Amino acid sequence: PISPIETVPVKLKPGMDGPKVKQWPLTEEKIKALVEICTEMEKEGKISKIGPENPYNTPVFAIKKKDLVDFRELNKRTQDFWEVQLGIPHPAGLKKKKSVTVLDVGDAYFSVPLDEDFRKYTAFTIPSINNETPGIRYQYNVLPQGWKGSPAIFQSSMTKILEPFRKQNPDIVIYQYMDDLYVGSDLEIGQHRTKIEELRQHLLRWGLTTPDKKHQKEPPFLWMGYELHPDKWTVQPIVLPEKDSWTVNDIQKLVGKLNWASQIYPGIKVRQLCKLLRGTKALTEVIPLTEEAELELAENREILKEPVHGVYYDPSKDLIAEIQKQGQGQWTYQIYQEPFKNLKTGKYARMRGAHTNDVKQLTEAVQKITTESIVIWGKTPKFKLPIQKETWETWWTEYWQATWIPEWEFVNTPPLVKLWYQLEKEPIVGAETFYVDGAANRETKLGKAGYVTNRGRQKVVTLTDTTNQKTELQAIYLALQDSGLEVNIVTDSQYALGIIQAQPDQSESELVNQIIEQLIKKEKVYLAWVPAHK
Amino acid sequence: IETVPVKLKPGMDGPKVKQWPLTEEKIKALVEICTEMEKEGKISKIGPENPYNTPVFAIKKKDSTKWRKLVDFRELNKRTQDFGIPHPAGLKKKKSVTVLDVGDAYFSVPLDEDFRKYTAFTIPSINNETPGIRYQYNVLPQGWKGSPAIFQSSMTKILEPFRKQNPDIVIYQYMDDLYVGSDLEIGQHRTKIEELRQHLLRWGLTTPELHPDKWTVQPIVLPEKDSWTVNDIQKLVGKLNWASQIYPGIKVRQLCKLLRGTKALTEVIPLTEEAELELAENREILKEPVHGVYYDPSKDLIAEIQKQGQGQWTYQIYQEPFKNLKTGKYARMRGAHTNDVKQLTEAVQKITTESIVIWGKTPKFKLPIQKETWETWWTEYWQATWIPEWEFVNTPPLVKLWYQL
Ligand SMILES: Cc1cc(C)cc(S(=O)(=O)c2cccc(N)c2C#N)c1
Repeated sequence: PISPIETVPVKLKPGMDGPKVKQWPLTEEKIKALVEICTEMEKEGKISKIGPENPYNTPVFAIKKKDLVDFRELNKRTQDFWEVQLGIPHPAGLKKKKSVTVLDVGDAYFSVPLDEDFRKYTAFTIPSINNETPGIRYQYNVLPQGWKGSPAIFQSSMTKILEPFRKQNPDIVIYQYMDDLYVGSDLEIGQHRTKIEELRQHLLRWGLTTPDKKHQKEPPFLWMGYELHPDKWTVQPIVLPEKDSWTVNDIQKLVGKLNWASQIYPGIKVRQLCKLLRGTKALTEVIPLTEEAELELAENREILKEPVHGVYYDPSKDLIAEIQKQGQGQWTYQIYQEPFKNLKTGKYARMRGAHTNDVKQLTEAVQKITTESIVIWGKTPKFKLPIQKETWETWWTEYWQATWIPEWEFVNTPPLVKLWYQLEKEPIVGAETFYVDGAANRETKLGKAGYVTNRGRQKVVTLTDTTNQKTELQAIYLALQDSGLEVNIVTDSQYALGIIQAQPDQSESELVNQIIEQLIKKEKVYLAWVPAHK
Repeated sequence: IETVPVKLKPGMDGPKVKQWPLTEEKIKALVEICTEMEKEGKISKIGPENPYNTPVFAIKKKDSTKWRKLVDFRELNKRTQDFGIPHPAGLKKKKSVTVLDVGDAYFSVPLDEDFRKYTAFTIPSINNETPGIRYQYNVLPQGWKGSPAIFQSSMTKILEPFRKQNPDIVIYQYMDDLYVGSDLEIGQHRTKIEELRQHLLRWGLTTPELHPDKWTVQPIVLPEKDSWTVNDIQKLVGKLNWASQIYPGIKVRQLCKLLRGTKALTEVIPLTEEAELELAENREILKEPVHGVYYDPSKDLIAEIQKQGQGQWTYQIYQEPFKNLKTGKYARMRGAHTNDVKQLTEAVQKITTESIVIWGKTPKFKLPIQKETWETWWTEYWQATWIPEWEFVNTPPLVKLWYQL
């Protein structure tokens, strides 16, 4: 059954012309079929025969669906539309319901009228056995299965059509995704069922047929990742294939499933599992699962045993966000309204990169979270952070970059994030003063790094295969090594200081880490910078 | 009326910029604001056959808690052909200036039918439970660059009388705003302003204090001690050495001499008479902005900002590095005592304003803040009808101690 809705004007990309590809004559069986099938929709008005005044053609195929037109070219030539998927609603962003139902609005694609003008580009051909003279030609008069515009156009159509019902019944929740129609409400079944029918007949009044309550899917609803109930969502537990031999590609997919799991079941680990990848020569090469890997792979089966259940969003309450540090650059967080009744949860791993610190990092977490919150709940969480207000104050007021943390509150959940060290703001009286300097031949990679102090001390070192920076830093490393609890170190390096300012407590550079460790050791350090080469 | 045809710069296509997730409170605000403009016929809902999009959001002013809708046409303005409004160097000197919001005026005038498509924008839904609400302008959009242009004529007329009967007053139009400056003491200024409002209110474009050239560039003062330590000198020399990029006459050898010898930082040092002269001579060169810096209209204006901490912020507008057309400091607004973004945005605003006043042109910003952080909260505190360009950087440690002066 067709429909009476204004068609959406559709045109081909700027200056291109309809598809022009050949038909792949088929078996006696693959042609007989498409002759029947097409005679069907033919009678239903969906497609109409065309003559020679249409120069286009798309490849028609015939696959026996057990237990098809190729528009690839056409699509390329068709204009672009807006967004056929802004973002998927996330479970934690939905509010509970009394009754729920999804209708398979299915083949409504073929109920929506395709722009008449455009129809001509949709021309396809049913070949001949012995390639007689003609072939049986057709074109579409309705949204085609597999065409670029189909979803988009169907999407809108559906929306206009649903605006009034939405109006009449403002306490009802209709959500359209693909060819489904999730509907929720707080009416008791009976009242619910009625409205559904109402609605149902309402669509049907436009040509869009729908399944009887008889053939209609029911809760739990499986929503990409979750098992949906009207009062609770659940983490459809996960399966890990126990097996004899492991191929690389396998481990990959394994660590894949696992990495997605860690968001819900923190504790999950794969550090010893990623190691099985080192050096892998072929995606199909089998690997000897190490004993440490055995102990990990199993400890994970235990974790993923216990399913996870959750709660939906209650507007009348506050959103609470709590964070924890699992290790260096690893943060876990969970969002809830009522303690232990989680709405959502997750974790972030931060590849150290150039030079960061925990506070800076903590800061990035908060930020990320804040953004996804806004997307889901339209508002942002109050935060419970493992950091002392004093610690934060000290750091932020003094960092060279603009930064901020929304209303938050300290939660004493060790291990707290703190500042491993702070450089003195001014020189230390009664402290050795090391004038450090380093230099290396860019070309030869040959260097010397050393120092001299106000207390007579000195040392220098020759470095083979070093560089334009390592030397400088090393200079300071030495200075730090041989100094004792209180030091004053003057250098001319910009790279050195600039960095140490940020008070990094983690770096990509192994060297840097050396210094950091050293710095943390000292009781009081003062670093000063003087122009070079004078 | 008969609409003037507008076109995109050749080769260019409409903007397809993504919408940033908006918070709850402001979604409604927009939806509310929009269902109404639709009635009034300003905008019309569009379909999917339209692939363009621009970001939108809502802000609020003082005594005006009521939400105001704002659109980011930066990309579009960039792709919109050029046209036609001149800049006077008058208000640069005025004793006072007042800014007026004259965006409304535009909604009266229609926009060419085939350009309308490009103005498509979207009202997003929380948790994407609904598709967006696509609209498109039928009238002249606010904050768009073609708008103050097309409304030029009518504007000129409308003002001419207040103009001709008060040639002692300057009137500058920069997009949705109008800058009104007079040397007349506050009494007659404010009153004359209000009078001007009415003059406009009379036609129907509704309109709801600054102090130019009070904005003098800041000096770079060098510390003074009775006694100088090795450290003191070190810091001093570094400062100058760097500063010699602006003033080539600054010299640092005499001081650099006293620093020879591996001595303690705390160690106290007496200035040789030659170092005393050198220094004194340097203090002089710094008493005035470098010579030879002249604003070039054909080149972009640039503004750098540095976080000095304690609520302090310094900046420099320049076109060529080290040849600042103006420089300054800024102390946080009473009440932003806990957040940088708040401050930083306020700052960005004041500066853009002065830029406008002075050269009737906005500066491109280099911001000491991570893009993520900026993009997440800048809207929460914005309050201008325009949006300047910006990029994000890593403040060199030096340029920072220098301006600390
Ligand atoms: C907007 C939206 C998206 C999806 C996927 C499903 C629905 S629903 O109304 O069918 C629904 C199913 C199960 C539990 C819920 N609490 C809701 C609710 N509400 C709504």
